[PDB]
Amino acid sequence: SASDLNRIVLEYLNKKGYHRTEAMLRAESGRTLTPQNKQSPANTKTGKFPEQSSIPPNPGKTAKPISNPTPENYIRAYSMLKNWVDSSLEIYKPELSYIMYPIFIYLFLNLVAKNPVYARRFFDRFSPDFKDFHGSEINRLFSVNSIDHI
Amino acid sequence: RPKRLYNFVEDADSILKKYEQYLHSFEFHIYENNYKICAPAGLILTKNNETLKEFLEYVARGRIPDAIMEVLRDCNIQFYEGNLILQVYDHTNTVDVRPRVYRTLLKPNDLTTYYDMMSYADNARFSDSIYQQFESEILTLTKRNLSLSVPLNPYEHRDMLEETAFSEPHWDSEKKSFIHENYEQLMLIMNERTTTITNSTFAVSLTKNQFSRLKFIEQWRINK
Amino acid sequence: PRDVRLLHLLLASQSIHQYEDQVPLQLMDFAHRYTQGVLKDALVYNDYALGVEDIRLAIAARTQYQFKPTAPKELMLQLAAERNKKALPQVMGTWGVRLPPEKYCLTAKEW
Amino acid sequence: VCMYTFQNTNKDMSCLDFSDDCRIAAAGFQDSYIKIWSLDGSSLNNPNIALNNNDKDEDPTCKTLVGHSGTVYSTSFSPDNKYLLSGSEDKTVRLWSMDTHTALVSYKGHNHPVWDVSFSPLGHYFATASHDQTARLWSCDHIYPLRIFAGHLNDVDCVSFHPNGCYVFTGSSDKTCRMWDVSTGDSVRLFLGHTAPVISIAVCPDGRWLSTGSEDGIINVWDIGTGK
Amino acid sequence: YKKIVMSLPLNDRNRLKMITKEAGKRGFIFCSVFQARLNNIPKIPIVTNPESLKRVKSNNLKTPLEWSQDIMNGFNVPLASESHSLPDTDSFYLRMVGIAREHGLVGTVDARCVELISLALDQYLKNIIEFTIDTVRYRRKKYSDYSGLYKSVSEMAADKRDAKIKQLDDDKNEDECADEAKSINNGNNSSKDDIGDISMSSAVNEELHENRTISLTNEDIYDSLSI
Amino acid sequence: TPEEETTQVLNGVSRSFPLPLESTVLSSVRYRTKYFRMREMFASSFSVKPGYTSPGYGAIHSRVGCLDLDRTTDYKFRVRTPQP
Repeated sequence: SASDLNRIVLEYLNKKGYHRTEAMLRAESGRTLTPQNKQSPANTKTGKFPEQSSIPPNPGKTAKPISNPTPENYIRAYSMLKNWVDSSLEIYKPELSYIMYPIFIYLFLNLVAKNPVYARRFFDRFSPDFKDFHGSEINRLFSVNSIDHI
Repeated sequence: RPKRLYNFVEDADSILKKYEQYLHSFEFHIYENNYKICAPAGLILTKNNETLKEFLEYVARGRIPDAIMEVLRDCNIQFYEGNLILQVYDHTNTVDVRPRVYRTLLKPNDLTTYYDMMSYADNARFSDSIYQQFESEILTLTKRNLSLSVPLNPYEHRDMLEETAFSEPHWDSEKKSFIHENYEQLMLIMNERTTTITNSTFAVSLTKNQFSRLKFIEQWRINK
Repeated sequence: PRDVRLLHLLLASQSIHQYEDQVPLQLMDFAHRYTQGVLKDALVYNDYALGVEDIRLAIAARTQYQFKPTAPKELMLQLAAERNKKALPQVMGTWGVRLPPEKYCLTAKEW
Repeated sequence: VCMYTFQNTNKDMSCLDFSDDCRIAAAGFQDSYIKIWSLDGSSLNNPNIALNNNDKDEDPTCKTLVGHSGTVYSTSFSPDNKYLLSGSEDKTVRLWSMDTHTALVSYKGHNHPVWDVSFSPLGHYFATASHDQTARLWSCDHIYPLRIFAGHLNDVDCVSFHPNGCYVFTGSSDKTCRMWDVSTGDSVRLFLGHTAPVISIAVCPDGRWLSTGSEDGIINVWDIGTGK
Repeated sequence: YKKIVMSLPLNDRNRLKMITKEAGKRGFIFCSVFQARLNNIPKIPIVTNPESLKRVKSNNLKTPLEWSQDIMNGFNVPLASESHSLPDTDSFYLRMVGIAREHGLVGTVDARCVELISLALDQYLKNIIEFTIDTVRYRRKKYSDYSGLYKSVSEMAADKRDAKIKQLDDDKNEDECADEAKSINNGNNSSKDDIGDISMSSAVNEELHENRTISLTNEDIYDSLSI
Repeated sequence: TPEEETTQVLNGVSRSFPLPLESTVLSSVRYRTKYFRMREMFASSFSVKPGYTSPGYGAIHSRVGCLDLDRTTDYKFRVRTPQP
């Protein structure tokens, strides 16, 4: 009784408005398996986090499973390195304590040129940890808030 | 392993853009103070009623009403991948040299498949599991375009993430806090129309105990 | 009793091999009350106009308010379509659990 | 496998769940409690340095939660792990704070008993299974539902999301399960082939394969593209 | 097999009966799609039986061309959800004659059962409204032999829909009162059945800046918003 | 022998399935009337294009039931369908 179901399917597609080539290609698309996505759990090299954009989800803007193949702001991209060097009182601690300052300074100076309020978040988030190590230079960097402030 | 690269459309705008330069399915007209729902080629013309005021709530939401399915199968109109193309003509804002043409798409629901199966049940007399298998096969062949791909989960990679991307409860001083949020009717009292003497006779007797004529004359002249 | 072991065979016919003792007693005391009410309403409906259509009227009188309704999928589909007209609201984007407003939560209440 | 065996429950403990970091266990009883166990033997009193009073009470490292009036049939932990979501046979789903041990919100949208509550992957909004043959989509800030998932023949037993939180999977007692669009509400997949009530469902972290188990002791896997 | 101890103390008449049952005893239906179809369709009574034909021809009852018009005119009544008032005698009469033509009754509907239906609706809604009224308030002067003004909300007619659940028809109406009567605070209830769309937040499109004036589908929904 | 008797008794109990004599389909007034009204509008609107006949009766013009004057307790009946 499955060949009769196949005939009922073909007549349903013919009456619901699928061309013969279109119905043949939708049948061939329905038969083949879903291929392999190599970024299957989204490995952390080529995978991204979901957007926190305050909208509800929508499964549109999306192609088929049958076909073969398959901004990132500065505060989290610095906090990754900050926690990675902060989880270690090992033999390699004070070299990371050395190199943690100019990456923060250059990220702040590259972020004041694009977004000022994210830069004001980023400066005061990681301010009071090396003030005693780097003097009044961060107090000198209070008055930078624009491109012309640089 | 797939054999070819397929191009299937499951949106509204992309299906409409694919199916321009094609003959439409419906033909709806907005005249002044009255409407007409005809076929592309006795087609009725409606007053401002409440069936149309509920059909218009199914075209600002681009879906077919569940009631129409069987009669669409009766009326031999063209479907387009399960959808049908409503071509609206606003004659109030016409231009001179043709009215304002809109071309919208209406999309099937679960209700449209259920009513199509209920109207299949008239002359077929199938069981329930045949409808289950038929619905499963059609939901396979007509619902492509699935977003099945997983991103990173932010709750396991907490150490490589900003600290205030999450919202946990905090303890304040002695409590804790979550995150929230007349005259015209007098002058026409006896103005009730009577079609004929026989109908008046029957109306006064039972209380104590369209252009059909022209069509009849035309068909009787045809029969001779 | 004959119907205790007939209920044993009925329960075993639907693959129910573990049960307690008073479960066929409860099934028999359900079936007694149901058949007595049905036959009393059918005696009323036969004094009105026994037969099988009389029993059909007496069991259609009480199908309408107690047991599982029949083919409720299209009414539920219509009702779902009335609820699934509204698009989804705007969600928080701070990756947690957001509560309702404080009057719609079980906290600002008193005894 | 580390096995947690609960001893003095006289057949009146329904399905339980563990949190993530495995510090809290939640068990729903047939007499309308939620029992909360600290799996580390911790205090589970959340002093937070206040230390006011009340060492006179008996804390056996276990807290009880009394807000339901029916039997708790399911229970689900947030990925945040600070809130608990308990679904009962009284026709509510309640929310509990795991750091003050009280109820916060009652969620009333069902008229039959609730059988399977489950949070989202990202903790946004939870889906619910019940005896009325419909699944319901919710949100933790809204008292009443957001979507109704209707289309099954018998009642819905299990519920689960896709790991992106974008589809819903419901298995039901009429030997089938379905994949629902979370926005338009209508079913996208219907998976046929079982011979018993589907009782537990789970979708792989790849996302391309769905697995579920019935009451016939047979697990099976489909792929969501082909559906077979 | 293994049920020799149990299937044997059944008596010989019972076992000789129960080695005979089968499937094919009935003439019923069980496909629920087909049951919903037959509950959905409108049906008109026809005649094939000759004795009933002479019985319906004697009592001057008409051919099915009048009963089909009576089906349509009983359906075309402005039923009481749309009018927001309890129905009147002509609406009752037309709906009941349409229902009686649906079931098969080709006779005439009496003029006193309409008033009986009226008093039935009276006492039904009075029971429901009274057992919603005495729950938001404790009337101290009533219910005794020696505060202000309250409006009953839909959440209250859901709350005493369940504390006293016996008072209902248990049909569609109670299902919708349980399922859809409670609204979340972004529900947009005071509306015109269409303004909860997403495009009514994003700007009315203007007109006729084109020789052929074919427009887009985002303008058609603004066109239908006005009506 | 009790063995063939027991297996045929278990064969008898495995073949008996009950149906209900009266089942009331859960439906509505309003969805039924609105289904009828929309189907009447879109049935009066278009044409049929028959092979030999069209469905419907006087002022229905759709798929209409054929319940008899008698046998009102029957569970099924005929419907109208355009026959070529």
